[PDB]
Amino acid sequence: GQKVHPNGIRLGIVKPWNSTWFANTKEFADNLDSDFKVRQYLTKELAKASVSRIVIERPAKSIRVTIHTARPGIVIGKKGEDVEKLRKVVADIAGVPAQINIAEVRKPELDAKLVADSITSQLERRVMFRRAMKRAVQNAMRLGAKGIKVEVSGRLGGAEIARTEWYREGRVPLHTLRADIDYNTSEAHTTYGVIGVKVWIFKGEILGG
Amino acid sequence: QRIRIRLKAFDHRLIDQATAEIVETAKRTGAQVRGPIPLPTRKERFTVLISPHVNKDARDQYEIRTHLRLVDIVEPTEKTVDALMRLDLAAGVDVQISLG
Amino acid sequence: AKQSMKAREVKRVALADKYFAKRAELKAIISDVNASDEDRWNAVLKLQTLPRDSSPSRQRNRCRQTGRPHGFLRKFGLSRIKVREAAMRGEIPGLKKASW
Amino acid sequence: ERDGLFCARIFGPVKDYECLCGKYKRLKHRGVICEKCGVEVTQTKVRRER
Amino acid sequence: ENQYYGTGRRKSSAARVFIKPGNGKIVINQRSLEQYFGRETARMVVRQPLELVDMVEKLDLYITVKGGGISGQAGAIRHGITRALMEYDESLRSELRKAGFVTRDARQVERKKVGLRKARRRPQFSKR
RNA sequence: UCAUGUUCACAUACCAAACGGCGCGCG
RNA sequence: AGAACCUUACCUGGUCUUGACAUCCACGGAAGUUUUCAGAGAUGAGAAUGUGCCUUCGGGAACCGUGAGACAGGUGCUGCAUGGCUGUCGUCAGCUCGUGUUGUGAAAUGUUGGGUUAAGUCCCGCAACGAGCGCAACCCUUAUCCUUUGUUGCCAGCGGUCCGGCCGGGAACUCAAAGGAGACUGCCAGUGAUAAACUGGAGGAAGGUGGGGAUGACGUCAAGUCAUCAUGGCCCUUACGACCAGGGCUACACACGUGCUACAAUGGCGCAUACAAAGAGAAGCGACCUCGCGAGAGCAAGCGGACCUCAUAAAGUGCGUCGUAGUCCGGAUUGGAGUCUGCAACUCGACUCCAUGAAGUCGGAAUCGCUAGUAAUCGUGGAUCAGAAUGCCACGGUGAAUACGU
Ligand SMILES: [Mg+2]
Ligand SMILES: [Mg+2]
Ligand SMILES: [Mg+2]
Ligand SMILES: [Mg+2]
Ligand SMILES: [Mg+2]
Ligand SMILES: [Mg+2]
Ligand SMILES: [Mg+2]
Ligand SMILES: [Mg+2]
Ligand SMILES: [Mg+2]
Ligand SMILES: [Mg+2]
Ligand SMILES: [Mg+2]
Ligand SMILES: [Mg+2]
Ligand SMILES: [Mg+2]
Ligand SMILES: [Mg+2]
Ligand SMILES: [Mg+2]
Ligand SMILES: [Mg+2]
Ligand SMILES: [Mg+2]
Ligand SMILES: [Mg+2]
Ligand SMILES: [Mg+2]
Ligand SMILES: [Mg+2]
Ligand SMILES: [Mg+2]
Ligand SMILES: [Mg+2]
Ligand SMILES: [Mg+2]
Ligand SMILES: [Mg+2]
Ligand SMILES: [Mg+2]
Ligand SMILES: [Mg+2]
Ligand SMILES: [Mg+2]
Ligand SMILES: [Mg+2]
Ligand SMILES: [Mg+2]
Ligand SMILES: [Mg+2]
Ligand SMILES: [Mg+2]
Ligand SMILES: [Mg+2]
Ligand SMILES: [Mg+2]
Ligand SMILES: [Mg+2]
Ligand SMILES: [Mg+2]
Ligand SMILES: [Mg+2]
Ligand SMILES: [Mg+2]
Ligand SMILES: [Mg+2]
Ligand SMILES: [Mg+2]
Ligand SMILES: [Mg+2]
Ligand SMILES: [Mg+2]
Ligand SMILES: [Mg+2]
Ligand SMILES: [Mg+2]
Ligand SMILES: [Mg+2]
Ligand SMILES: [Mg+2]
Ligand SMILES: [Mg+2]
Ligand SMILES: [Mg+2]
Ligand SMILES: [Mg+2]
Ligand SMILES: [Mg+2]
Ligand SMILES: [Mg+2]
Ligand SMILES: [Mg+2]
Ligand SMILES: [Mg+2]
Ligand SMILES: [Mg+2]
Ligand SMILES: [Mg+2]
Ligand SMILES: [Zn+2]
Repeated sequence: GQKVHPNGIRLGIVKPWNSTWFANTKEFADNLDSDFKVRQYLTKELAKASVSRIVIERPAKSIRVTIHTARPGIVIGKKGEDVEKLRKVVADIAGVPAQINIAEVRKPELDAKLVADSITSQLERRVMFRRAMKRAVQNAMRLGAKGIKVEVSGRLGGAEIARTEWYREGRVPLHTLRADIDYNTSEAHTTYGVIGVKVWIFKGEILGG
Repeated sequence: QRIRIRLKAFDHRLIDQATAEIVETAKRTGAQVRGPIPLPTRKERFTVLISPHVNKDARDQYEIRTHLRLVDIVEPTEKTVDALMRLDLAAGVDVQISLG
Repeated sequence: AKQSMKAREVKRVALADKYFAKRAELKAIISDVNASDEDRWNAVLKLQTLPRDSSPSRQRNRCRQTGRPHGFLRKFGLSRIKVREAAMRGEIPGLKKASW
Repeated sequence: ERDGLFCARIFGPVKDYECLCGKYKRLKHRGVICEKCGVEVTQTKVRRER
Repeated sequence: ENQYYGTGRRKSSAARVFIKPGNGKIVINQRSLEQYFGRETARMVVRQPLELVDMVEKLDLYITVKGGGISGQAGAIRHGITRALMEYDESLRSELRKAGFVTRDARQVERKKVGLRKARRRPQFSKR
């Protein structure tokens, strides 16, 4: 019953775009490729620093990255040694002057991407999938999500038959376009294969737009 | 010798914000900007197959909408031209200042 | 796509970039109605001599991520599946689902 | 005003450890020279030295 | 004189009707009614409102119409004329509405749908 | 009036004010 | 969403083996350049030009070459090990939970009953009371109006005119977007359990979800995809990896699916002539003029575009002809001549011209779509793309028949 992607169905309405720049068709593909590169590099580097959302925004032949992250202190390092290194590598990849900004995620128990990452990490290091998932749901509800759903899928506990299990708490109105549903995915590369994690977090119902 | 400014953006709210800002700059700096005229939006539609392999009728139709705004300023003064040059706009809105 | 396939594509692109001026010159000579028959013949033979992968019509557009040689879209430089993934995540600015 | 008696690319940047054209604002870029205006990103302390 | 205006619209047509007292003249894009619409149905439809509200030998009409084709354009003109008449008199709303001319006919064209050969025709089906 | 359907196989389970005159005054 | 080469994964032959693609060292060399012979090419041998950016200068980094291995590589197998993505029942109205109660228990009840609704929609009842995912709404588009603004768009009223909105101008109108208003069974009468609703009518551009889209519950089919990608296991590693030229994927006794074009006069042909919408464009769209029967060629404005180009809508309308013929229907097929793209159109492109002029006279059993701007019919555009659509995705023109009923 394949469901529409909640972010993509909500862009414009309640949700913003991650990349926010204009380009004509001459420069569009190149810009997209560069963004892909920068995002890939940044994720590879800052896998341990908990990174929720890279937001690329290029004006005037210059790139401005904005890393939404749970631990700024770890992204910045002391005196900004690592941010500076990152900035320069991003600049080389793009081919323009770079500028990195860092947005601090205060509640990473409500940030879907972060939650998914945590669950996947636990799965990889062989925690009980069910336990990890339950903990994730409880924590989000405790922090004050209006609702949360978590789904894990495939070869759970190294079982020969794959199956998907999911827990829901509160309300998660997926068909409501004005519903602020944060959503993301991750993949646990276990010894028996890939295990997919999806996480929906209903923050509330935005009425402004 | 009027300065023409073409604003192009994917978001319409942003284009409105930019154009209003430009208008404010002109009207403050003493100039006769004609008006923020909305040119037509380009709805560039794309249609892709959603399945990784067969099933042809399963498809998604996306579209990018480019919004246009023509703002002309009549009589370029010193203050006006220099102000225009100084003022940098929002990143997500491509501006094109054609003098003539 | 295979690594080899991707490499082949890059090689073709590089060759095309290299030999563009020369090939254009030869073609112009061959086309030119106001030109000698012997010269034209020589030009045709020279063009044959040049490497085949210098010809732009040799290089296939492939997804810039996966290398997929079908379902390509020039504006994005990506095959349909990757375009969809990016669009849903919000990676392609301005793009969203279209209805009318 | 650039190439005047204060031009940040002649003498050095005004902001503490960050550049004038705005392109770079972190110690990682320390010692790069931009190509928007041409300033060197470095210690603003050296603006009194050069 | 007074010049009473009305915008007509139908399928993709858009008429500009300028009513003016006088003889029963119709000018559609600097052409006679018969010249422009060399069609009986079209002519009938553009006349129709005037015949209903006895002003056929009473009014000039300067028209300009853009878009659509013959039938749509005629419909648009009819709508415009009725609107203009209402502007001019405003007592005629009842007769005109009863006739059914005040209603803007909102039928346009159903878009073509992925999967479908047309708006609704699906391609021919088989079991085997 | 409507017969039939081969075998075996079902997963999950506790970043803090700056520099010069002119003065008056204190010492 | 496009196989001549490429693509390409297949075959044949020719070749390579730390490798086409990475990191790592070692040490010899700036990169790059320019040509030559042999070769189908992959390459293998040569001959020339440069031999440079930055060093605290014991050299580095950009970039080749050679040697060692660790490794690379695999469009190899398993979709019945998987993620992700998708079809499907089905845009069907359903699927559950907490607590309570009932039952030894699987379970039940809620979630049935009376009505009503497109709807588990709503009201009423009721050992249930609540909640969730679905319905609905929120989103896009279309139909009416209003405010704002007016070029590249508009021309109502003014003067001018080369009678062209073309130029002074105007901001009215169309239109262009942005923001508002509007439709809610809101008002009226009746029916109805003092109901939810239903039947009509009033106004209104729109009336009962206004039209159309997006939106696809829990799940089903060990459904589809290991060849987009990723990925567990397995397998190959002087070869199931890599490079090349040529061929194949376009074969043809035959069988089926989906289409196009027809069998004609509601038509073919000729001449004149009207009315669209939506798109695309810089290694691009290409005007004008000249040449060519034509496809096209030469020159060459413009224009990242409400400006310029693609770009002449066609069906229609008028006049003529044909007069029911295998025809002035039909265009397959083949011969000759060409054009363009392209290193290259033999296999195997598209198109043009001249010739040719098959079958086919409305299609057996059977079977499909469609309820309204729909079907039918007519053209137009786009993606992919050097070239290569009758397919796909969009756009407008004309515009029906019928629905008694289950
Ligand atoms: Mg699924
Ligand atoms: Mg879907
Ligand atoms: Mg690969
Ligand atoms: Mg090609
Ligand atoms: Mg006139
Ligand atoms: Mg089928
Ligand atoms: Mg038997
Ligand atoms: Mg049986
Ligand atoms: Mg057995
Ligand atoms: Mg081939
Ligand atoms: Mg390997
Ligand atoms: Mg492999
Ligand atoms: Mg493998
Ligand atoms: Mg399966
Ligand atoms: Mg699967
Ligand atoms: Mg299979
Ligand atoms: Mg198996
Ligand atoms: Mg219960
Ligand atoms: Mg039920
Ligand atoms: Mg029950
Ligand atoms: Mg009931
Ligand atoms: Mg409900
Ligand atoms: Mg009940
Ligand atoms: Mg709904
Ligand atoms: Mg409308
Ligand atoms: Mg006028
Ligand atoms: Mg009425
Ligand atoms: Mg009514
Ligand atoms: Mg199977
Ligand atoms: Mg595998
Ligand atoms: Mg396979
Ligand atoms: Mg293999
Ligand atoms: Mg080959
Ligand atoms: Mg071939
Ligand atoms: Mg084939
Ligand atoms: Mg059949
Ligand atoms: Mg057929
Ligand atoms: Mg047909
Ligand atoms: Mg004929
Ligand atoms: Mg015909
Ligand atoms: Mg001629
Ligand atoms: Mg355009
Ligand atoms: Mg065309
Ligand atoms: Mg005709
Ligand atoms: Mg005739
Ligand atoms: Mg016969
Ligand atoms: Mg006959
Ligand atoms: Mg028939
Ligand atoms: Mg229906
Ligand atoms: Mg058609
Ligand atoms: Mg195409
Ligand atoms: Mg093409
Ligand atoms: Mg298709
Ligand atoms: Mg149509
Ligand atoms: Zn800078």
